[PDB]
Amino acid sequence: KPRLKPPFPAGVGLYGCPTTVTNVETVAVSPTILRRGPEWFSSFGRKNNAGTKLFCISGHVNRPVTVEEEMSIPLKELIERHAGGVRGGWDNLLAIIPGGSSVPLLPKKICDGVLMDFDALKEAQSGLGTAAVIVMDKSTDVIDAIARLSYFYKHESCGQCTPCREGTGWLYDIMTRMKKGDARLEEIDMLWEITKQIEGHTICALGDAAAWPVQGLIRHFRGEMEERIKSAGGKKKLAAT
Amino acid sequence: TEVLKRGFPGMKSVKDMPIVQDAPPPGGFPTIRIERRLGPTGVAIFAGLAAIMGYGFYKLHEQRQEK
Ligand code: SF4
Repeated sequence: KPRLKPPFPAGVGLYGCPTTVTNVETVAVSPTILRRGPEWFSSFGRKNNAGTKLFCISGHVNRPVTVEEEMSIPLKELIERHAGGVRGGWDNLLAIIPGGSSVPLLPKKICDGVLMDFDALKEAQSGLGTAAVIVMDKSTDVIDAIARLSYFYKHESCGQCTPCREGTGWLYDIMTRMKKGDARLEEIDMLWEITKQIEGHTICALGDAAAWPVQGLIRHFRGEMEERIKSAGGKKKLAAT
Repeated sequence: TEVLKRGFPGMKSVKDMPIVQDAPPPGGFPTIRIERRLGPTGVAIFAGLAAIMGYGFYKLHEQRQEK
């Protein structure tokens, strides 16, 4: 169950002693960077975004792979090469989450042209996250994917603080009703309002991690959700009359 | 909330909730009277009274002669 900042782990960490927590990848590259030089490390990437990165590519990819590549490489280059492209071709691509599961996803328009960078995906209202690639095609139910992500987050929330603990189930039920179309147009804005409610109001960032994917889902595919909502009337309102 | 009350299966939006109240019938109620809604000639009344009284006088004279 996480603590609150302030205080910091460096000020007070494990057993009240100074402590710095680091990622495996950041630690591992250090001797190579020390041995081969910060100048050599800075030779790659754009400004403030130097170096290489390990990339995990999954989804509907012809050649899923965990590969090392230079930063700032375009998604299209990073996927068509070293991963065999999209199953069914690039034109069959629907959406891609470029930074794992906590960052907003990007549609085909945004993805084609954008690079894998911290300061490039951020301005696209997304994030590099863990630089993990998930690829979805046109035969995929994007709503089901986001609902399953929300269910995962609901099961993964620790429940220490009120907003996340009580809103994960609410978000899951909202998404589940959206999946069957048993929802209304204004309830989409209601969902966005709830996401704004949770975001930045909890103890840790897990609330943001759960709120962000649905935010981007709505922002980039609100047409799909409304189409589903109306379409349920063709299979639910026929008995109401 | 109110969706569970006035909503119907397959309702697409909240604006579609029907409302059934005590309302005037189409066209409105018919018009009503508001203001106040309202004899014999005095000459005719006096003529009738005088005729009756004169008949009484003639009867009085006749009965007086008989008496
Ligand atoms: S946001 Fe969720 S997981 Fe994070 S501390 Fe609060 S309740 Fe726990």
